[PDB]
Amino acid sequence: EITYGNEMQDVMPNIFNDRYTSAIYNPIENLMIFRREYKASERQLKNSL
Amino acid sequence: NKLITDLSRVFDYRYVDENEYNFKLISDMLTDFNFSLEYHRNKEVFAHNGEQIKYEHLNVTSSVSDFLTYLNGRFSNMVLGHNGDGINEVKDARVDNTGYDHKTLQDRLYHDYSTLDAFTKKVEKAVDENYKEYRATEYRFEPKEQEPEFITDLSPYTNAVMQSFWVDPRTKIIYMTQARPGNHYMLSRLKPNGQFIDRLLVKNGGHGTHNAYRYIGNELWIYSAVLDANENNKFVRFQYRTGEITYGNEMQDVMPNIFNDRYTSAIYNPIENLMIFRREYKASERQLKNSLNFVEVRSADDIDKGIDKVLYQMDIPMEYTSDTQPMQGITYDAGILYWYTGDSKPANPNYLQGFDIKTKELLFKRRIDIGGVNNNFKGDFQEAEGLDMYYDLETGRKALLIGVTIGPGNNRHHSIYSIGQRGVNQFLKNIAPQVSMTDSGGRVKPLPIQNPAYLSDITEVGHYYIYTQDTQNALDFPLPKAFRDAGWFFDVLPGHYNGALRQVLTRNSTGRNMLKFERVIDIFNKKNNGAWNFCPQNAGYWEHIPKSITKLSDLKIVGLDFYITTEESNRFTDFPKDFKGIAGWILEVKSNTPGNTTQVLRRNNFPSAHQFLVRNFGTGGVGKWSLFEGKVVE
Amino acid sequence: DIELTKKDGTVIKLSEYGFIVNDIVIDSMQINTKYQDKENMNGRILMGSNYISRDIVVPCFCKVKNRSDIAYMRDMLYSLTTDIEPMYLREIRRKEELNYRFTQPTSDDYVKLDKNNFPDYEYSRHDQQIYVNGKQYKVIFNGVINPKQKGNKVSFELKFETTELPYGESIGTSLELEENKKVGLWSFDFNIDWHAGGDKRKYTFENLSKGTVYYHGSAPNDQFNMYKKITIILGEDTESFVWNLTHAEIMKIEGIKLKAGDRIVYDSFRVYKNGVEISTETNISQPKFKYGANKFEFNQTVQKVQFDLKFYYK
Amino acid sequence: DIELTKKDGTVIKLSEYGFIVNDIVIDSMQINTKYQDKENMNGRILMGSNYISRDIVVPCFCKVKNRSDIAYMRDMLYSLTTDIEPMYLREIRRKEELNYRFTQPTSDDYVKLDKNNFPDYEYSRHDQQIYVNGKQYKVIFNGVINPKQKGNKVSFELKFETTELPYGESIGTSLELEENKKVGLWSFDFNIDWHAGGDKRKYTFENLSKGTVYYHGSAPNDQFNMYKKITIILGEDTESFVWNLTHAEIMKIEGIKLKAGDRIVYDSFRVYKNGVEISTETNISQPKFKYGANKFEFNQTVQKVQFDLKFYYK
Repeated sequence: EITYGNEMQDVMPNIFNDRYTSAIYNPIENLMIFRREYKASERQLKNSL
Repeated sequence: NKLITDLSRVFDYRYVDENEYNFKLISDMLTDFNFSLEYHRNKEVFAHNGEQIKYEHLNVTSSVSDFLTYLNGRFSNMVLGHNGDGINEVKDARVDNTGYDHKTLQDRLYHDYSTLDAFTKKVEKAVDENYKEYRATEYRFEPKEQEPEFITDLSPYTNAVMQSFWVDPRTKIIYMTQARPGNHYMLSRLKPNGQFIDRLLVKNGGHGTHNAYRYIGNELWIYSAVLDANENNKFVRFQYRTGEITYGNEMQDVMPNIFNDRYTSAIYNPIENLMIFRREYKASERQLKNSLNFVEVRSADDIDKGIDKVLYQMDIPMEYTSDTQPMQGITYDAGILYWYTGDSKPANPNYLQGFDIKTKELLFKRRIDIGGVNNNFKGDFQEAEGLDMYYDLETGRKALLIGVTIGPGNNRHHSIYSIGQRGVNQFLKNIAPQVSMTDSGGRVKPLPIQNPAYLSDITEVGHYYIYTQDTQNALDFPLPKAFRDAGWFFDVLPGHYNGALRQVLTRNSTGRNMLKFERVIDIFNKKNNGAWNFCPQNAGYWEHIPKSITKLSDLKIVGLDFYITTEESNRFTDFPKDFKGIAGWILEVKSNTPGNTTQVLRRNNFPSAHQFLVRNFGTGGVGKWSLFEGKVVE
Repeated sequence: DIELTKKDGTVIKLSEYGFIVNDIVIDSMQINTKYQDKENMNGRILMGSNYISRDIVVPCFCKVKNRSDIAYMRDMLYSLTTDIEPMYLREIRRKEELNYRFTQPTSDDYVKLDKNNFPDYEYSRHDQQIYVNGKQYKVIFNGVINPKQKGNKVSFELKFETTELPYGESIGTSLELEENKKVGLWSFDFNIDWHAGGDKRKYTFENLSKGTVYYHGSAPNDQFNMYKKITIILGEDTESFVWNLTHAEIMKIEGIKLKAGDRIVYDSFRVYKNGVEISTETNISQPKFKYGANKFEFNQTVQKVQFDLKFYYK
Repeated sequence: DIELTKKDGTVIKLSEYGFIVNDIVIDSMQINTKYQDKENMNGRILMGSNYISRDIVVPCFCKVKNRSDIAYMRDMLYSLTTDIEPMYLREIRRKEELNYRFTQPTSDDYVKLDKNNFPDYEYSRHDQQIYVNGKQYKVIFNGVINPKQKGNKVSFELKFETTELPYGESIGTSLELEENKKVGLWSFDFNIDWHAGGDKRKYTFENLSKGTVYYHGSAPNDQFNMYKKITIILGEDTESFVWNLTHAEIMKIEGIKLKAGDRIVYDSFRVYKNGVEISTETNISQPKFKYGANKFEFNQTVQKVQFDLKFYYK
């Protein structure tokens, strides 16, 4: 078992812990592709999730 | 025309309109300022006065108006200025303005200008010296000297020697860390004078000889040295709250891969925004380094994010960290590290030693008799304690302040001294006054709550007065709701070093007896509060039973006087049926096992024979009144 | 101008469904009087006077891309609105009569168009409409006709009507006022102080014989249908239990013996002695909060009182 | 043009609340007749005729700074006015159709603007409006609709109605006329002599068998609901006590024995023999002041009579 706390360390929280976020990793290019969701209010204008 | 920085506190149309008008005005005022500057810069005639603008030649500064007037004066002089005998003019100008004829005009000019420059530089050196002397007298901070000044005294509810002591310049509150009998420790947050406020028990913390208290923003984080249940030290970040706290996900760590090898504890300095960590050495490299501890500096931003950047590293020799003089305190200011050590007895004199960190030297060390004067402490226990640097945000004047304990045995004193500059110690004392039985002039003090429910809520020692209307609620009152009619002088007295406090309540009434009750309370476990003892305190006056004349069994209180007339006696139930209404009666109570209690009742007849009948009622049973009659004699 | 409807099991808003609205007009409450005329006296006695119904009217039209679709759209409207099911209506307004903003005719910065063929003046997030107030209305529909003006534009004239009580039921209890957890549902129409935990926000008192309450609602909460609900930990044992209140009647609970730690849930005209098995024989009297200061007076210093209620408006 | 309302516990005026009004129009009193037509006779008998109700109408509109705020403002209006609670309305007028005055366009003497975006023509203290008359009306509200004309302007049409008695209740008693203590509340609509202490101001007589009264009210104070209240120190002992009066009926008090220094409080259709324990069995007849001279005639020279009442108008 695990849960957020001493055993887990965030990464630059202040900059993208305002909306739901997930990631994948491509090691060939050494890239971290971040999927980042939208809020409902922004979505109303963006027409996208 | 101007903003409204006084916003409505009810959240209505007025508030919304104020906010809207405020933003509209800000936009209007800003665009007006922009247009005004643009008009100034492009089209405003005579925008600037000519004296303002600077004309900088080589190594020369002057305005434009002055320069233009000088050009015009040159032209005017060259045109309409009379001339002639220039050689004689020069040979006469060779003389100076005191009566000495130089050899050449250039040498004369040189001598004159050098004289002026020397006089001005002498004046300037005198000015700089005078200013520096004024600064060194005003903002003087020389902990080599500057005998200390008392600040305040601490009143935590714990019978253990204090071990660290921090002050919060943003709210003037003290955080005071003691090490409990176990490994765990507790930090008490309390008032500037010393009035306890609340506590936090760090379960499974260490000795906790010093934490660091940081204001990342508008909130206070606490860095400490807490060891988990597996006896592994950890540098851990958390927040204050009232109660208990254990190591876990409630308190996150800043940098586990760096600050979990050794016992590390930090202190923070916001002037330059640094953090020095006093990391211990293991027994293996102990003798190799000849130092139990080493201090390492890191910037606040570096320690917040993931970079070490040890700026400055130093070790603490055994000369400073011996057993006769062990570590008790650390403090950082202006690259000067202060180390406060002191034995637990006044025989081995304490020592405060300050020294530069950059060069790893010894700037100074001094002995200081903190606490009892003349080395005559309360008993013999000068157990030292750390120290910190209060930086007032109003003036910007740092002030060192040290904690000490002079108390003997279990009785521990907690005194605070300071080496601050001019204007800090005065301010720290004048924040709020010490406690006292009377406020300042010989009046009663005020309750913290009107119409209190539990009389144990009043923790602050001193005298108080409960109005007759405020007594009505009083869930824990010695008397019932029916007996209380008048006010009560209610005074809280100090208990012991745990959360105890005595209480006394004396009725207020001139035309009757001023009975008093007494008890003990425990602020934490309200259930552990004693019952209401009673002292007689009679004056010859009398007390009558109120309309609660149902039974005499409700009068369980000890040693009282209650009259019962004939008319009064012809209501009660427990009162016997033979003497109902024959004369007046005085009731008295005597103690027994709990629930059980004796009631004596004495007739009031002058000519006839006296009678008194005694009963015992309670847990053992109802009780049967046994009479005793007297023999009229003279 | 959206006419939100919260039904038992869902939430709907018209402009989401291609249904613009022209406006919303809300009548006041039909005061039914009860006068009695004395036979030969120049004046008539007031037996009573009483609010009845708050008839709402909302004309809404709709445009579509083709004439056939009108039918579908109309049916949707009926299936979406005409509900005997008592619904909760919430009104919406705009903060501004929005216009199209300046742009640049340089083959760029062109204009947008909604799903319906209209010009999107709502460029930014902060353009669209708002729940103008933190209240609702218990509402039912009445008959509509659908005149079709030209093209794909057709109008409708909804005539809504209050269901139970002609009042502006405030959404959210008074405890959400206490605990500032839920966000929204608190408009400036209610003159509410920011001092959360201060007076005139708190409905959770402890260890008091008497205390103070600020009922922010202009309309009085005397009617039982309103969700006035009290719960008290009595603090002290007793055999009888009286509590008085102003802008209301006296209340007794006699004839049943209680205990201190036992709690009473005092619902409207109803008394749970201990949460169930209602013992409501004692002095059937219901309390009434009118507006502003509603001072109560207990008799033996209850260790806890707290009560949630709903604010109602006229 | 402010439409003041004194409610049970407060005072309100609309223009204080951003609510201008267009006008106030006060209908007369609906005369309900009671005729009876004889079967074959060219004429119908009058059984009776009687005033009923004085329906007031007041259309008021309001401007605000933004469209949203309309809602708030409207709700305020309802919460402020629509009160079954019998209120006391007072009408207000202006003394002049005020204009903006001359000024100077020299970057100075600029014009003012009210909290609402309007031009303040009320430069001096003596510009603003006045209680046009020293009377009120017992009033209740009836249904309103709120058409929103453009912008932030919205109109309303208040329809008020008399509560108990269709009359213009005069504020302040007749003793405030006697003792010139309270100021205001006396308009020139009432033809009142300045000779305070003189005749036709005094309702406090001493040691008289018969005396004179000027009831300044056009409408007659025969109805008991009006606050006609007499109190008399009887002056002389007796067994019976008659007093007569014109524009009214005879009054007796027989069958109960009195004393001189004892006082009678003679309220409308009610008799306190000595302030309490009403002895009102004797000749239940109530007195009636019509207008102008209302001469009374006692029978044994009461040492004091004085009586306060309220003037009513039609």
